[PDB]
Amino acid sequence: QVQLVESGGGLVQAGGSLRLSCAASGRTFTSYAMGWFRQAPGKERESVAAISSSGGSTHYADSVKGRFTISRDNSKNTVYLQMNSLKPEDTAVYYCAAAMYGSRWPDWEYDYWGQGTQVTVSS
Amino acid sequence: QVQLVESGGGLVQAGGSLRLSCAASGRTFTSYAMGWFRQAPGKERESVAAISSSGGSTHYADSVKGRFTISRDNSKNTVYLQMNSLKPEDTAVYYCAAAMYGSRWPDWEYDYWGQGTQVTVSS
Amino acid sequence: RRVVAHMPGDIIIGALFSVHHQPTVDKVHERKCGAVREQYGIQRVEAMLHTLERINSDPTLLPNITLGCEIRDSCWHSAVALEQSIEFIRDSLISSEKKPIVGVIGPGSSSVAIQVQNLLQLFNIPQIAYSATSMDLSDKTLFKYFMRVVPSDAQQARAMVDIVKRYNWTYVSAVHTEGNYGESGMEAFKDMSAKEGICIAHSYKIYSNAGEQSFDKLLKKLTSHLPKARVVACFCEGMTVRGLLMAMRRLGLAGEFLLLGSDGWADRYDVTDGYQREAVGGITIKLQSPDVKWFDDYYLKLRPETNHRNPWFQEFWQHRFQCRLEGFPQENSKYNKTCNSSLTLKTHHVQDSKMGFVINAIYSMAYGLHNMQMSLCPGYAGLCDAMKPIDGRKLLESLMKTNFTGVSGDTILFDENGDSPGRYEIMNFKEMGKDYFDYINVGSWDNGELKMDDDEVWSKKSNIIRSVCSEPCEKGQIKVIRKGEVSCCWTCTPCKENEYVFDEYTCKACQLGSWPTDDLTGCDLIPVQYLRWGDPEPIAAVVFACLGLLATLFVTVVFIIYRDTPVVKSSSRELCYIILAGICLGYLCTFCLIAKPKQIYCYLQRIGIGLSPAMSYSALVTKTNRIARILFMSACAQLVIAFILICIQLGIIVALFIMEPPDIMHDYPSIREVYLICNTTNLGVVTPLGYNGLLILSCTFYAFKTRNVPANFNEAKYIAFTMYTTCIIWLAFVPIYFGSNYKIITMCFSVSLSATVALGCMFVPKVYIIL
Amino acid sequence: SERRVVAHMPGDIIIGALFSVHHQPTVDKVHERKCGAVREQYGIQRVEAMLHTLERINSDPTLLPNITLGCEIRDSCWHSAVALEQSIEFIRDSLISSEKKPIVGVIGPGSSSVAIQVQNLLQLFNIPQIAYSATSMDLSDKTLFKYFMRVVPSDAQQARAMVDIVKRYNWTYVSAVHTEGNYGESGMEAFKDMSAKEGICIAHSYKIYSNAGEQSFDKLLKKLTSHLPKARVVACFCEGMTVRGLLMAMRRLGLAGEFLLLGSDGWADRYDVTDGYQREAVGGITIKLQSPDVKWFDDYYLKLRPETNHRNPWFQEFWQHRFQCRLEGFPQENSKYNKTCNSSLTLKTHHVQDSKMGFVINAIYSMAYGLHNMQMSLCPGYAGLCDAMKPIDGRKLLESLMKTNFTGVSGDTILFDENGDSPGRYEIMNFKEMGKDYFDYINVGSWDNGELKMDDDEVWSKKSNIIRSVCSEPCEKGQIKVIRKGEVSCCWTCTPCKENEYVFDEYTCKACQLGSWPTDDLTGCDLIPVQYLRWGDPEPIAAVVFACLGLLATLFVTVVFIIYRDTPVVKSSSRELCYIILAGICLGYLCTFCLIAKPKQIYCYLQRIGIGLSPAMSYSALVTKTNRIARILAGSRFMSACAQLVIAFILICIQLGIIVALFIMEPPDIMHDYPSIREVYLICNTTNLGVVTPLGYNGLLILSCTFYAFKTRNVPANFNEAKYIAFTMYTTCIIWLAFVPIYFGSNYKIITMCFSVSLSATVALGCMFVPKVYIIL
Ligand SMILES: N#Cc1cccc(C(=O)Nc2cc(-c3ccccc3)nn2-c2ccccc2)c1
Ligand SMILES: N[C@@H](Cn1oc(=O)[nH]c1=O)C(=O)O
Ligand SMILES: N[C@@H](Cn1oc(=O)[nH]c1=O)C(=O)O
Repeated sequence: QVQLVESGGGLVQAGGSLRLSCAASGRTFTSYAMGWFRQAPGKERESVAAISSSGGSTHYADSVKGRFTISRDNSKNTVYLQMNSLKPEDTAVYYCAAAMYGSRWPDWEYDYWGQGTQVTVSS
Repeated sequence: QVQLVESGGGLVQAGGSLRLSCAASGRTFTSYAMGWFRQAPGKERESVAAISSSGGSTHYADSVKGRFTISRDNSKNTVYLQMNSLKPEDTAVYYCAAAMYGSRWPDWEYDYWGQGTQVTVSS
Repeated sequence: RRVVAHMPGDIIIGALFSVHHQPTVDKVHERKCGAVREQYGIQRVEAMLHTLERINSDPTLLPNITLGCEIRDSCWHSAVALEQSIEFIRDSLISSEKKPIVGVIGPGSSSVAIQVQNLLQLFNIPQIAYSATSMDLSDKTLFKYFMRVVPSDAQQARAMVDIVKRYNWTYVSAVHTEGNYGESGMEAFKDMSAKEGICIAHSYKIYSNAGEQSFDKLLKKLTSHLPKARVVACFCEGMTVRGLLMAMRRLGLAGEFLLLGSDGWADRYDVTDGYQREAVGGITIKLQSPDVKWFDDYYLKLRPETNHRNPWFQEFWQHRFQCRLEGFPQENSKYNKTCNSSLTLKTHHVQDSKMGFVINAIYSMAYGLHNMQMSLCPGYAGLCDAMKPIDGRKLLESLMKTNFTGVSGDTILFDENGDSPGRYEIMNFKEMGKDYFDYINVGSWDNGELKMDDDEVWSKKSNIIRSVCSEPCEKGQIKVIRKGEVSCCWTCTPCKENEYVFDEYTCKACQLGSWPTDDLTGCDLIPVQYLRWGDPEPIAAVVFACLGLLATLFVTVVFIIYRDTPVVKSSSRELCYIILAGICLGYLCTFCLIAKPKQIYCYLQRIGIGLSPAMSYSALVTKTNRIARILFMSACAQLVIAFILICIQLGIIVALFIMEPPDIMHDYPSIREVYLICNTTNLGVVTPLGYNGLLILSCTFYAFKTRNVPANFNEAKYIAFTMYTTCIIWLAFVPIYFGSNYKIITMCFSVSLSATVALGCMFVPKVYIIL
Repeated sequence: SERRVVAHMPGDIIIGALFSVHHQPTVDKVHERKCGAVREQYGIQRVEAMLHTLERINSDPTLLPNITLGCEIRDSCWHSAVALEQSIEFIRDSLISSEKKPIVGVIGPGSSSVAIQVQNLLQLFNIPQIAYSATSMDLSDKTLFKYFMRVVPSDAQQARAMVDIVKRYNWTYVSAVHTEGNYGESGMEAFKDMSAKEGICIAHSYKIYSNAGEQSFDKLLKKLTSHLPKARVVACFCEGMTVRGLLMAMRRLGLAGEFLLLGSDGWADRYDVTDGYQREAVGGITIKLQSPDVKWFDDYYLKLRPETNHRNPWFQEFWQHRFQCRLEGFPQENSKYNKTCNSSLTLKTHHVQDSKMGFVINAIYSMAYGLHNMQMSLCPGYAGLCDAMKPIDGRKLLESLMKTNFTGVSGDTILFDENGDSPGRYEIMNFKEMGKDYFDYINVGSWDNGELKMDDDEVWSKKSNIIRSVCSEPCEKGQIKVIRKGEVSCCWTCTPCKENEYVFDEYTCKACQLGSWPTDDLTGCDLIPVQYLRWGDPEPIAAVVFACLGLLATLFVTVVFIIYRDTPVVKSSSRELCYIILAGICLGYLCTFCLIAKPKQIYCYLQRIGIGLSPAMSYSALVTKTNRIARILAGSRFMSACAQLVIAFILICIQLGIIVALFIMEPPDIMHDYPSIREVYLICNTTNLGVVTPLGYNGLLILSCTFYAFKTRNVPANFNEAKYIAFTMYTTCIIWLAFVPIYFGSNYKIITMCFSVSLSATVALGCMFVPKVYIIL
């Protein structure tokens, strides 16, 4: 079993920057690819970014390509999402998920999910 | 470490016979000698009987000679005391103790102690 | 923390498989494994998963019960497998203060299975192996909870010894890999081989993790043992043979010597891959097991995007096809040339040559569980309370009695030591065409019977030269010696012409009088020779006597017929007749001597040579003395005096004959030949000849006085001439007789010449007077 | 199902220990893992030693100040499975914590195989382990056994010492035996290799478990006795229990004195193995590590009583087993015994201390200092445990232990090398009988740094050493070769070679060449001296005397004839022919005298010429005289009287030319020949055909002379001297015809030549000069 905890959210003005962190327990962190999800009230959940099990390759949704970056750290077992150039439509709850047995992104068959973190952008 | 529990006490008429069981939870039971103590109001706690670690060696007090019987069962880790032809002066609380690193009885160092049970005699 | 392949169920069975290569040197302390394996790593995992699914879909075997699994990675390394076994037993260890594992299948190496067995038997967990064939694992006193579906290494050693015996390779080299698999096999092989006259040049050992430098010294020593020992027995793993091939390519020794292998290098194409030229002609032995067909159908349809039970599969796709998947969770961006969607797993597909053994081990565990369930609670279909939890001892007892039918249709059943029977196959890595090599089935070994097809190996009687330290030199006289290195190594030398061979390791000389035969086994030959009539040289001498004898007859013809001569009438006729008879006897003496000097003939010969000269010379002395005395007288007195004189010679001859009896004797001059001579002492001939010396001197003494008064013609100086000629002949005969080996022809010639001169000299004046 | 008992002591840092308190399980009891009885030296002294050593360390303010040390002693029972169970118990704390106090290091066990089994598990959790008696050679490979250290050397030095011992006393046919396990196998491998290098043949090799039954030991003893009496020495590189089983088997089979077994540190000076079987072990030589006694351990130990020892859980059972008593009311009372237990019993009587005891104590200090050193680097100024060293790291502790260096209990220095070993030396002990029914171990030697020193007057107490173990006796006497049957080099059979063959190699004989003979010790074929001198030999020298007489015959006749020229007889014939014949006779006598001489080149220069010239020249006078006589009308144009001299000169010139041509055809030189192997003679070369040719010419001349004499016999002239001469010619022809054939077959060529020449010259001279000499007188 692996437990995921995400943090780093808050209130950020438009055009600012933010950094979200996702930490996982256990000792099998390096064998799971990771992904980020965004869910807004009144809508569904959409994938945002993902990274392979050993870094190397990263994938971003076309909505936030060029503004967001995703990174890993296997030494301290945590992943990072650095999100810049905030936009008013990005106010939502972010989730961190892990997968091991997927196909080409965004079909990854996730098995562990985080609690979530509220991010709101002030106009 | 062992935990000793008591059973078999209660209220009996004069001249009756009783069986008291002391059960030890935890292994290494066969490497501990056992002893029985009794305490009554207006007096002090005095030992009545004892048995060696492997059995085959039993010691009794002069008061309860010819009436009490101490026995062991190492398969189920339980030590039994049998009282026959009980007297009204034996109404007391009884305790079961485990000893190791001792000297000639009753000079034993009891590492662990039991809860104890009340025995009352009615004429 | 390594990953694990798990499948849920009611009963969980562990498994150790070598998905990755073992850690190399300088990476062994961290226990960091190498690259993925296909035949040994992943086909095993897929087969176990499919076998469990098939069992769970079978209502006959274990109805109303599902079986799970927990597959870990052993990496063909002992420490990693020990860690994974600790991971198995952690559940029981913390419960003593997740479903427990009831049994373990694997691993595949003897040196690791031993430690796994120790730790597992500490907790009463039966273990079944499919590829560990060491002989020391069949000791139930030490390894009680160990069973295997394959035989031991004793049969492999016997098969190897049978092959090397059949091909008459009596001087080989040996090499084995470290660990009890190599050591036990090599020691059994040498113990068996020492009893059939097979000698080992040297024995070596090496680790499979050894570097390139460590593999070069081994080949250097093996080359140093060339060219005699060009056959190398190998109790080695696949990696050891691979390292040997790489080393011999590095130093350029392809084709220098043949190498013989075991099941470690049986049919695996990765042992000889890119190094086929360095391994052509090698002979290997393998376990007999046909290919499982229903595994291929399941395996060849697997794709990375639909396999959700194997992470090593997603790594393996990229490793095998040398590409990187597009956006998969395990992209491994090291590669380029992204994977295609038309990459099938059925191209260049070769199946593991030990798949049936793994499947049979899994089925054996399942059948043991089924029998245990049937025995504990008969009427229930499911996990009854009488088997909650499962006792390890009861399961072990049930497993020892299990017999069933395998995937190949044979019957699997364990013996008292937990082993299972099996047979072997003989392979031969060769070249089939142009840039095309393959393993070809050649023979078989089964229950002590080895049958091998030698017409398709070497294709002709001109096979490899028998690896022999010394070539045989049984020439019939050549004697062998061993310097002291190895009994197979020897050097041999010719014997003496006199010596005869006793055995190979000894040479003895024949005794005197015999010579070794053609075969030199015995020696009884060189018979004696006489050459009495077959020798031309004596024969002519006989002629010299023969006509001479006739001449004597002439002397008898005139003297007997004519008596009117006053000179003849005055001279005594008896003396002349006596001397003529003596001359005739002297002539006949050589004829008697030449032919077959036997015992009876030699006795007459010894008397004859001393008889005729004595009496004839004695008569001459008497005649001259009577004339000198005149210048008793009756002729009767002269005859009596002559008879008395000769009786002394006869007595001396008789005394000499009595002292030395005449008999046939054998004379050995030298080793070359042996002759036969009469027993004639030197004194036996010195004494009679010396008697005539006084007789001869008497005539010389009387000759001087008779020369003063010549009467009745007669011959005065002729007696002196005869004496001088006789003395000259004797002086010539003395040195040659004692120097020459024959001493027969010389005596014959001397006596014939003496008789001839004695007859001719003193008789021709009377013949001339008569004529 | 029932846990074993552990001896624990509280502290800040806990250190484990594994000791063999009980005997190992016997066969038919290994599966249940049921141990045997308690032990005196190997099991109960070491527990108290560790407890007291930690107590002493805790009272030392200089070493690990403000830190307390605890411990846990467990029972290994000299068995791998029990020790594996106890090691799992050791590591269970950390194993649970990953998902009480942890163990930072382990001391022990005492056997190589069990140590390997424990190390394999321990190295995965980073726990350094220090051993005190596990001396296997293969435990020094840090690639496999990285967290292993020891304060004792490996057994390679023991193998070297044993090989030196067997070399010194000339054991060459020695049997071998070892015990199952890493220790015995490795040591026996090393011993086999070194013995093979040094030239020692092993009769056979055997192995056996120390847990085997009586039948196995009986079979082993029968196999060992199958090689008697050749292999009288057995190298036993085995444990104490194997040696004790061998002794029991020897007693059962009634064997004593038939073997001399040479042991190792397993049986070093322990009285356990030779109790009740002393008679079967007298004369055995063994090797032990060098370690003196510890005195404070004895002071602490000899005062322990069962009723006041509350630290050792195995002490009451120990007391009852040792004193064969039963403690009356004690909790751990065993009713198997009887007679109760006295209150005056003391542990001082019959006390013998463990022979490795100091080593054990060292293994407890070596760890402690390590920790101390670590505490001096992680927290420099602080005293006590700190956050920088909480918890203790296994790798840092291992790298600190690998660098440790201190002084031991015996005053030596303890420091590990690159393989985690420590130096040491060995003592050589001898078990013998001292008094009446009194046996003891006597120190007889030492081995250190490749140097062995022993006293040989203490072993065997005399110079009559036990019959050395040899397969074959040395029978090389300087003329005998040894040969091998291919089985064992030490076994051979010796046979003689040929008498003329000298022993070039110890395995083969070589024959000398012609003219050479082997020396006294058959080493060197010196040239055989040549015997040629014959001047003093009786046979030739006497002949020379005869020739000397002939010399007088030459001197007197010539002198008389020379001074009698006026006599008509001398004037009747030409004086030239007489002088020529006299010169020829003189030259013949001179050649006869010169024939007996050393075969020098100058001597042989004239020997060929002289042998033929003299008879040819001397008899030329005869043919000249016959021709002169026949020149007259009665004998019969060539009426010249002086024509006789020129004809003789022409004949002499022709003979000289023929001789010179023969000489030129083959020059003469001294030639050495070998008619036999032991006979060598030096004579100047002269071909038979070379000698024959001059003889033929002289024979033809003589034959021509006889024809002339026969025709001239009837003619009377010069006092009827023509009737003479003919007799001399006939005698000369007869003697020459007799000499011709006897020369070839004679074995003394020169003797025959000189005798024949002298005889011919004398006969001619006399038979031709006697009438003239008589007429002159
Ligand atoms: N002076 C002198 C002297 C010294 C020693 C020995 C002899 C002697 O006996 N000569 C001889 C005479 C005869 C003979 C034969 C037939 C008829 C008459 C005589 N034969 N031989 C003979 C001797 C040796 C070997 C061969 C033959 C003479
Ligand atoms: N019998 C071998 C098994 N084995 O070794 C290899 O290298 N391949 C393989 O199957 C062993 O016991 O180790
Ligand atoms: N060096 C031996 C230690 N040892 O073995 C015995 O039998 N006694 C003893 O001290 C070993 O390596 O095991």
